[PDB]
Amino acid sequence: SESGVYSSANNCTFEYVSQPFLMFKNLREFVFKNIDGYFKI
Amino acid sequence: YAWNRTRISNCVADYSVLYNFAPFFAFKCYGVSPTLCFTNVYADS
Repeated sequence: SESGVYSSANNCTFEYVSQPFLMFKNLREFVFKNIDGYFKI
Repeated sequence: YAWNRTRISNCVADYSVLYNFAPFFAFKCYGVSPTLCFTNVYADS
């Protein structure tokens, strides 16, 4: 019903939030790649 | 070092607003005085 506690974080360099806003079931496919320093989803 | 703000983060850096902020007597650049993408700003004061 509720879970997930983070221990700590520091030296943060990047934050980005809610590109599509959205983020009877669906298949949710993803491809993750890292090209020349750019992380693409 | 007044906190060493890392200005760059990610964002459009418009440097012409600095002339609007205050009258200045010094602006000594070792790069390009009319101002490029630098990846990091590392501003301090």
